[PDB]
Amino acid sequence: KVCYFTSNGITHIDYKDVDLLKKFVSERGKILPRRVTGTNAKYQRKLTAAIKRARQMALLPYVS
Amino acid sequence: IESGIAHIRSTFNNTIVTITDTHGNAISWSSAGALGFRGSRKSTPFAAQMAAETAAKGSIEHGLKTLEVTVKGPGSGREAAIRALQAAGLEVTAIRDVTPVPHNGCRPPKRRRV
Amino acid sequence: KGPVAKRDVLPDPIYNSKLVSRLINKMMIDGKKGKSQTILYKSFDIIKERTGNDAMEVFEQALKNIMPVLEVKARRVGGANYQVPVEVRPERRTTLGLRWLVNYARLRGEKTMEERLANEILDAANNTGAAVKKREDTHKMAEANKAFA
RNA sequence: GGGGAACUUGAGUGCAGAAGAGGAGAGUGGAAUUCCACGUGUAGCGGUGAAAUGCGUAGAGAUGUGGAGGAACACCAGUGGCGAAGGCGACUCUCUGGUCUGUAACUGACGCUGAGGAGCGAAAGCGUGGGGAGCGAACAGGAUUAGAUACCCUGGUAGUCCACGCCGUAAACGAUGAGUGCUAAGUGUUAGGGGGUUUCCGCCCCUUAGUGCUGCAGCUAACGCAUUAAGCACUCCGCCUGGGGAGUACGGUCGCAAGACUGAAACUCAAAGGAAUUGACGGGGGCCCGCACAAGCGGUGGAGCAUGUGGUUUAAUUCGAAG
Repeated sequence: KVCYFTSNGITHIDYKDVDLLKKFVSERGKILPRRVTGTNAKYQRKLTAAIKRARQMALLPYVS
Repeated sequence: IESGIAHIRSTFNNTIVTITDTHGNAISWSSAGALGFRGSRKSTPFAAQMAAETAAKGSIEHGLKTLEVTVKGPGSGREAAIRALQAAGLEVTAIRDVTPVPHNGCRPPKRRRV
Repeated sequence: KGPVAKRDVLPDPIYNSKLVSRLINKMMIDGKKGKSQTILYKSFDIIKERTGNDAMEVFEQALKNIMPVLEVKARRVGGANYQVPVEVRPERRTTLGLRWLVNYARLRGEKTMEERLANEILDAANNTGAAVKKREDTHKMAEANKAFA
């Protein structure tokens, strides 16, 4: 139920910030769903965009 | 030859067992068909369990103690063989659920009822 | 439906051993009364003669020998009719083993019934008899098809 | 109706934001399947309700490497979003379409619909040139069957992909044409805007536009629809008038072809249909019962005879009975 981005009041991802992307991907590398992250619907799509970009850039593994 | 890796395929018709070295070098292998199961009986957990201890017996005489197991595919042999290993006196240090899960891969074969 | 059972051929309650349990009651599953309680009680004495010990002890020793502990029934699956191993209840054990002794006694064929039966009791006290033969064939069948649970 | 002068709500323009698998082009990347070479590696692997064809001692499958390629973009992913419809999901960039919100600065009725016409229009299909991993019509082999030109198994050509043209069909469906206005609520959810406590979070109240779910009046033959009407009304277009004969025949217009659009008739029937109602039935489901089955005993037919019946036989073999 808790919505991390609107709770801490932060704007768009700024994809370089690789620290929280770990918290938002599973240890397996699977991107966590809304049912567990509790984030807002509008922000989730730009999330998976950011994770996909950094994944292509090899900051996050495709599978761990 | 102290450590190795035991690989077992858990299919719906068979269950293979093979052991290898950390360098990916095989030592010995077994199977339900290797033991003498020919029909659908190869898919039973019992056949895979038997496979487990024949693999263990083919393993000990070369002197390997510690293992960790990779399981492939879904089947009834998932639970039988893994505990059959430690029933055979060996020590398996990890269980790895590695199966080929393509993102899209190739288009699967047709349905079974058309 | 539901489970059901009965007891009969009861010997006396107290100061009763198995030997006199049978010496006054029990078994006799061969036909109507008479030609049993007779053609029996004398089978035991001929083997008192044939063995230098209590003729009862060989009886339940041979019984222990004949007892199975697994067997197999038939189940309809697909088109194979798989043979499924199962266990045996404590009473199913006794009834079926006793049954094997009696029917093989009347199958084997010699001069007469009581010597037939006595010879089988000793051939099952020793582990070389016809009923015991079927016991190990059922057993090897069973754990040859052990896989099926 | 015609003409002249207003006006701004309809309809647009400008201004500030917002969202998106909207479209076209280029490049990029990850897991796999397959193939190949290589190390290790023994005896089967694969497969179905059992099996078999197949692949393996010429060393398979398995397992650790390295390549080669072509197809689709896992979770995110949600009765979510976009698009007029078909449809559109990996990433980046180039170009480019439409929509909503708040405005009130602008024009001042510039609007709706739309036969013919024009363009798009899934999949299969066709033509040319490439490409071909997997899948896979056709086809072969093995199973099942009385038969099996199929259902099942092992292969596998065309296609599936790419570039440019052609066909113009689909249950192209919400089986509901487009536009406008009005008519109880409740409840999710998507993109916003305003306000009340703070310009913290997050609490609530209004508010547009979507996108679902229940539900009044109303409509409905019944189902059911019900501000996303199948309600109340007005404009514009398309379509229907019993079932077959038949979307076939003929003649045209298209298409290279397959075929598509337009579309009779003779003859023939008194039904054909929609929804609901009650039973029956299912190789439908959920329960429960019975010497029903299992678990035991002894039997029937194999022989002789007793008796009844069918057939034949006679002059008659008296008639009745037939799971």
